[PDB]
Amino acid sequence: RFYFMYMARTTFQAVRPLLAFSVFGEVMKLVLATMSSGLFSFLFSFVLAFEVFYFFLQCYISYTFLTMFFTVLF
Amino acid sequence: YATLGSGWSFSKVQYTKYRITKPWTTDTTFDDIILSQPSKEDFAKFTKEAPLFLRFLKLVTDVEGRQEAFIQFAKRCENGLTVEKDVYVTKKELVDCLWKNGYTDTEINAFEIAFPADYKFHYPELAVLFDLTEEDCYKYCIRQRAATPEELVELKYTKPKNLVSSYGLCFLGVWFGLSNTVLSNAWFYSKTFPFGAVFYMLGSYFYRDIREKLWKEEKSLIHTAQENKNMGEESVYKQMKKYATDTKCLDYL
Amino acid sequence: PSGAYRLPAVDYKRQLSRGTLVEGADFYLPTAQEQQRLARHFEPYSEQEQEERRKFRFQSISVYLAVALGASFVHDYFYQRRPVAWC
Amino acid sequence: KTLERNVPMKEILQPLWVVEPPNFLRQPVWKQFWEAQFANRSFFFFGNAWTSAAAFAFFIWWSRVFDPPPKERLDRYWLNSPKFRILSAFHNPGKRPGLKISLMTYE
Amino acid sequence: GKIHGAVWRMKHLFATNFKMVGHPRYAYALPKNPLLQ
Amino acid sequence: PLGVKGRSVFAGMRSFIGQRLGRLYDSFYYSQSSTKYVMVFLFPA
Amino acid sequence: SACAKSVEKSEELLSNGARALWVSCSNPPVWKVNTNEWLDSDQYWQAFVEKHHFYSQY
Amino acid sequence: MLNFIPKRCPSVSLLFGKRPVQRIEVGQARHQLEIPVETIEKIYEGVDSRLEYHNKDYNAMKWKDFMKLKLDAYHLLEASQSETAAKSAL
Amino acid sequence: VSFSQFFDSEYFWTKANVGPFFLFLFTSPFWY
Ligand SMILES: CCCCCCCCCCCCCCCCCC(=O)OC[C@H](COP(=O)([O-])OCC(O)COP(=O)([O-])OC[C@@H](COC(=O)CCCCCCCCCCCCCCCCC)OC(=O)CCCCCCCCCCCCCCCCC)OC(=O)CCCCCCCCCCCCCCCCC
Ligand SMILES: CCCCCCCCCCCCCCCCCC(=O)OC[C@H](COP(=O)([O-])OCC(O)COP(=O)([O-])OC[C@@H](COC(=O)CCCCCCCCCCCCCCCCC)OC(=O)CCCCCCCCCCCCCCCCC)OC(=O)CCCCCCCCCCCCCCCCC
Ligand SMILES: CCCCCCCCCCCCCCCCCC(=O)OC[C@H](COP(=O)([O-])OCC(O)COP(=O)([O-])OC[C@@H](COC(=O)CCCCCCCCCCCCCCCCC)OC(=O)CCCCCCCCCCCCCCCCC)OC(=O)CCCCCCCCCCCCCCCCC
Ligand SMILES: CCCCCCCCCCCCCCCCCC(=O)OC[C@H](COP(=O)([O-])OCC(O)COP(=O)([O-])OC[C@@H](COC(=O)CCCCCCCCCCCCCCCCC)OC(=O)CCCCCCCCCCCCCCCCC)OC(=O)CCCCCCCCCCCCCCCCC
Ligand SMILES: CCCCCCCCCCCCCCCCCC(=O)OC[C@H](COP(=O)([O-])OCC[N+](C)(C)C)OC(=O)CCCCCCCCCCCCCCCCC
Ligand SMILES: CCCCCCCCCCCCCCCCCC(=O)OC[C@H](COP(=O)([O-])OCC[N+](C)(C)C)OC(=O)CCCCCCCCCCCCCCCCC
Ligand SMILES: CCCCCCCC/C=C/CCCCCCCC(=O)OC[C@H](COP(=O)(O)OCCN)OC(=O)CCCCCCC/C=C/CCCCCCCC
Ligand SMILES: CCCCCCCCCCCCO[C@@H]1O[C@H](CO)[C@@H](O[C@H]2O[C@H](CO)[C@@H](O)[C@H](O)[C@H]2O)[C@H](O)[C@H]1O
Ligand SMILES: CCCCCCCCCCCCO[C@@H]1O[C@H](CO)[C@@H](O[C@H]2O[C@H](CO)[C@@H](O)[C@H](O)[C@H]2O)[C@H](O)[C@H]1O
Repeated sequence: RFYFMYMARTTFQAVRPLLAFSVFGEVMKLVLATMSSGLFSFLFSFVLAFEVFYFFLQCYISYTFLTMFFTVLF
Repeated sequence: YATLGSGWSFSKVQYTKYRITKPWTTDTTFDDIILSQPSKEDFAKFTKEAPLFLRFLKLVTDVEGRQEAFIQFAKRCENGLTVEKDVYVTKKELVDCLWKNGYTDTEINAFEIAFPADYKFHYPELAVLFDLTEEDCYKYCIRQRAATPEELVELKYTKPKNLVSSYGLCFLGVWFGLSNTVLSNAWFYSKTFPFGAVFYMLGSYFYRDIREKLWKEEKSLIHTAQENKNMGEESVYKQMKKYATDTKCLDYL
Repeated sequence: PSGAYRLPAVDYKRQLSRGTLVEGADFYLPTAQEQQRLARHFEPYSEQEQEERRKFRFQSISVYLAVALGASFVHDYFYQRRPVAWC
Repeated sequence: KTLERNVPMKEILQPLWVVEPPNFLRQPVWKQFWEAQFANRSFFFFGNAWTSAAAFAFFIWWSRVFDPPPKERLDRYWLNSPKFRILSAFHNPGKRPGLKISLMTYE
Repeated sequence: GKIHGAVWRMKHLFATNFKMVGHPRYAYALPKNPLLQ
Repeated sequence: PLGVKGRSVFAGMRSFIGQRLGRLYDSFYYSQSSTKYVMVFLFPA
Repeated sequence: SACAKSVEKSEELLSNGARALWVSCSNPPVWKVNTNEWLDSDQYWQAFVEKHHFYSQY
Repeated sequence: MLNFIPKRCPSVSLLFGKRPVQRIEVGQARHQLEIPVETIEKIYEGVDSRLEYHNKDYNAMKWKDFMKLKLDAYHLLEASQSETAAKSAL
Repeated sequence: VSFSQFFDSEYFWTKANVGPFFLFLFTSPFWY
């Protein structure tokens, strides 16, 4: 069972950035497709920037957990 | 290209939003020597006043015992010396060379009292003054100018080239590159502009912190190297000075 | 068992008690010519060896390109062929 | 004498070689790879060295998993593939290969 | 890149010392100084 | 000094196989009875 | 004779020291110098790099 | 010190042997030191011309001679650092 | 060269060229 647990954890930590980049991207794309005015767009630019920062945070977390999971003593 | 120069000063530059400006000229243009890779004919020419140099040359030639050279050079140079403009060696560099190569204090003081501080010696002057070849003097001047490449050099102005073909190719470029929805894409607005703008803002806001954090190690290494060099040289010098008086044993014996 | 085919080693604890354990050199140097380089101080590399070494001051992007093109050609047109419809 | 030759700048300033990177080891790549085999923890694809990555790549290439499928298995993935469809359309310029693809599946 | 950084530091920290003709762990192999006594 | 005169590479192979088999028998003898029989006969079989 | 020989070898020592000082003062700044050129000039530190980075990978 | 010997050609080192003496500045205080040009030229007998660095203005010495020079420097330096050093090089 | 004196250890590891032999050994599956 430990092998299954480990592979699950590894795959989750590996796909975390892909999710942050793809599904939240689809949400942003829905919003872009639906919005027309200028005030809402001005306010949504900051959401896009926050998504940038969140993607970088997820990438850092994944890097940390992956260097923990792929570190061998011998 | 190699980084020429005898200086240990770790120097970095910060840029402005203004371009370098030089006095207007209808025939010349200023450019970087390493980026242009100019030739002797690409260099611009001008006329320089002789007398101040011809007097010193007559003196040196009367001392050395070669007056045919002075006569020939004076007959060549009358009405001014026509020479490439930005191929020269400064008085300070020349004095350093003389001193490190063993010219006497009398000759060095003669140079100093004869020429102003901002005088610029060109390769024909150097050749006729040291009995060398103008080719070698030209190469030396070029190396000494490349050692200080922040100063632009003056070349002959040339009209642009291949403007018609360049126009055709640029039209083709726009015709194939703007006939698309790239600059209006959801990908653009979601990734390209946000990521790029965030990188640009962070770089503009931490422009100096980043540079300093990167250059810390190099500065420390350069400091360490210079300190080691100095201490070793000083120790060796003082020890040889201590042992300098070990030759008189023979003449005493 | 007789003992001829015994394990050719002693446990690290017993070695440590004997005062025999060594820990280092994840790598090794096979030849004495290579072992005594840092000790010679005057001829770390023979003249012939120096002349041979001077041929690898840079990596050969030309050889890289040639080998990569050859391998790509082989891999694509001998090992990775797939059918295509014809009308 | 006077100077008349047009002296190029390449006779004076020599540019450094930066196109292909330096080899501080002064040893070829295959010799590096061979040396790594006898070093501890770098044998073939064990370890996390570059040689280990290279050997793992060669191992998966030498395996069968990345080879093309047989004719008995083409219609599992390949005949419904975007690459296959685009290539068929491209190499049959003004035609429609749907019918020929159906017949290839039948075959 | 690791090798490049290592050599780049070795340059600055060794090439101008006058005390590191080689590595200290191999100083036993150097000739003896005629000035010491 | 690689190889010896009068000896054959096939004899060397035979000697190496003998060494391997003897080492395997020694390692199987000096092992836990709870694990070795299972892991060596029942799971493989 | 022996005094002359001792003076000769001491002068050789001091001349080598002066040559070393001249070489040092005429050398370019080591941070301006190219790294691979320095390593090509130096043959001892080549062996130091090969030992720890060619015979090992970690 | 580095194994970079300047080429004595005038296109590189203008006025090398025009006079019988060389001069150098030493240390942070920049003490002056004069050296005979023959003592200097002794180096260009070990200089190797196959090797040229730093815009092809510096050759390299043979490692034997360069390391002998470094060893003399190191001996002088360690003698300076020590206190039981000999009062003479005889 | 004879079979025995070729497969002798000394001649096989010092003077012989085992290149073709080991190439045939590696490619055995192809020939089979
Ligand atoms: C398989 C199926 C497909 C097959 C078909 C393929 C079709 C290919 C078509 C051919 C064109 C190929 C593409 C290149 C185009 C040229 C681009 C170019 O050079 O321009 C830069 C050219 C250079 O200027 P620059 O780059 O700014 O500065 C450089 C200096 O000019 C300095 O320049 P320079 O010193 O290097 O040269 C100067 C030259 C520049 O003049 C030119 O523009 C060159 C044009 C030459 C075209 C030759 C085509 C050859 C292939 C077709 C064969 C036709 C048979 C004729 C054979 C040649 C013998 C007569 O002439 C002059 O400027 C005036 C002085 C005249 C001196 C004598 C010149 C003739 C030399 C003798 C012939 C040499 C033949 C070489 C052998 C070729 C072997 C393959 O300036 C121009 O742009 C010229 C104007 C552009 C031409 C088009 C004018 C508008 C007309 C448009 C056509 C109508 C619209 C289309 C509708 C058509 C409906 C039917
Ligand atoms: C038909 C019979 C059977 C087939 C055999 C066909 C013929 C081969 C026969 C056997 C070999 C030749 C035998 C006669 C040699 C006689 C001449 C001689 O003695 O010396 C050789 C002769 C002269 O030697 P030399 O006198 O010492 O002087 C050499 C020069 O100074 C230059 O020295 P250097 O230090 O400057 O080295 C230059 C190096 C420069 O250094 C480098 O290698 C840096 C670049 C490395 C790239 C990453 C390496 C990945 C390696 C994967 C390898 C497996 C891939 C799977 C294979 C299929 C690939 C499609 O460039 C290379 O030559 C290596 C190229 C490696 C192949 C490129 C693979 C593609 C890389 C893709 C990377 C990009 C990925 C993103 C793609 C997306 C693009 C949009 O030159 C050579 O032939 C070099 C041999 C090249 C062998 C590959 C390098 C070793 C890499 C080991 C990888 C693991 C392989 C595991 C082996 C199998 C397991 C045991
Ligand atoms: C039907 C019922 C089946 C049930 C089983 C029945 C019985 C059948 C026999 C047993 C079969 C299972 C074998 C298990 C052995 C390994 C696992 C184990 O538990 O061993 C522990 C057992 C006890 O070890 P220990 O108590 O922990 O410590 C003592 C040391 O082992 C003591 O070490 P040492 O000081 O005595 O000597 C050092 C030792 C080192 O052994 C070890 O300590 C670890 C060995 C590493 C194992 C995994 C390596 C995988 C490497 C990846 C390969 C990549 C190749 C890439 C090539 C690229 C080039 C293109 O040397 C070796 O023996 C290894 C040599 C083979 C390694 C080959 C790797 C490539 C290098 C090539 C070298 C040149 C060829 C050899 C030439 C020799 C002169 C003729 O190990 C041994 O007794 C010796 C190691 C095993 C050697 C192989 C023995 C023959 C196996 C024959 C297998 C064929 C089966 C097919 C049968 C037919 C079916 C149809
Ligand atoms: C033990 C510790 C760890 C040691 C690690 C050592 C590291 C080196 C390992 C060697 C590297 C290769 C290993 C790859 C993984 C193995 C599986 C594999 O890849 O192949 C799968 C492949 C089957 O996969 P598949 O899913 O069925 O796919 C079928 C396709 O047709 C697929 O076939 P295909 O149509 O695509 O054609 C290619 C296929 C087809 O290949 C064949 O056709 C097989 C038949 C070829 C016969 C050629 C004539 C040979 C004449 C005999 C030579 C003397 C052999 C002496 C014994 C072997 C010595 C190593 O072969 C290959 O794909 C390449 C494999 C052959 C590469 C050469 C490797 C030779 C082994 C070198 C080992 C050296 C070091 C060993 C370590 C020593 C320990 C100290 O293997 C086979 O086809 C059968 C293997 C041969 C077994 C026959 C013998 C069975 C034993 C009972 C026989 C009864 C008499 C014996 C009684 C015993 C006396 C007491
Ligand atoms: C075929 C595909 C192989 C590709 C992957 C493997 C790597 C490719 C390189 C070849 C692999 C084999 C390298 C063997 C190196 C050992 C050489 C050596 O001298 O070892 C010491 C032995 C023992 O020597 P010795 O002890 O008798 O006498 C010499 C003593 N000393 C060493 C002290 C001087 O020498 C040999 O006899 C040669 C052995 C190698 C030949 C056999 C190859 C082994 C691989 C097959 C394993 C199965 C064996 C049973 C085969 C039965 C055949 C019917
Ligand atoms: C591309 C492929 C690359 C991958 C490499 C592929 C090839 C190499 C793969 C090897 C990896 C797997 C190796 C695992 C080996 C584990 C097996 C094992 O060790 O057994 C468990 C036992 C377990 O012993 P243990 O239980 O005492 O201790 C094990 C470890 N602890 C202490 C933590 C529990 O191991 C042995 O003791 C014996 C091992 C050697 C014998 C191997 C089997 C052959 C035996 C034949 C002799 C039969 C004699 C019969 C005589 C009867 C009368 C007495
Ligand atoms: C984010 C986590 C991602 C982790 C995913 C990493 C997957 C690693 C697992 C792959 C290695 C597994 C070892 C399998 C060995 C099986 C036993 C064995 O020896 O069989 C040999 C057998 C060869 O036999 P034949 O095909 O018959 O040879 C014929 C020769 N012509 O080996 C194989 O089949 C090769 C197996 C290929 C594995 C699949 C490749 C997957 C690609 C992975 C690379 C992509 C990057 C992966 C992320 C890196 C994670 C560290
Ligand atoms: C310039 C000369 C250089 C020398 C290069 C020599 C290399 C020769 C090695 C060729 C080995 C090719 O090995 C072969 O690859 C092809 C793929 O293309 C495979 O081809 C397989 O898939 C294709 C496509 O589905 C089908 O035609 C069929 O199912 C089958 O042939 C073979 O199953 C395999 O046996
Ligand atoms: C640098 C030193 C190198 C020393 C080692 C030299 C290696 C020599 C062996 C490599 C030569 C090619 O090796 C051989 O290639 C062919 C084609 O891939 C393979 O052949 C295999 O695929 C082909 C094509 O499907 C089939 O026809 C064949 O039935 C099958 O066995 C062999 O299984 C392999 O043994």
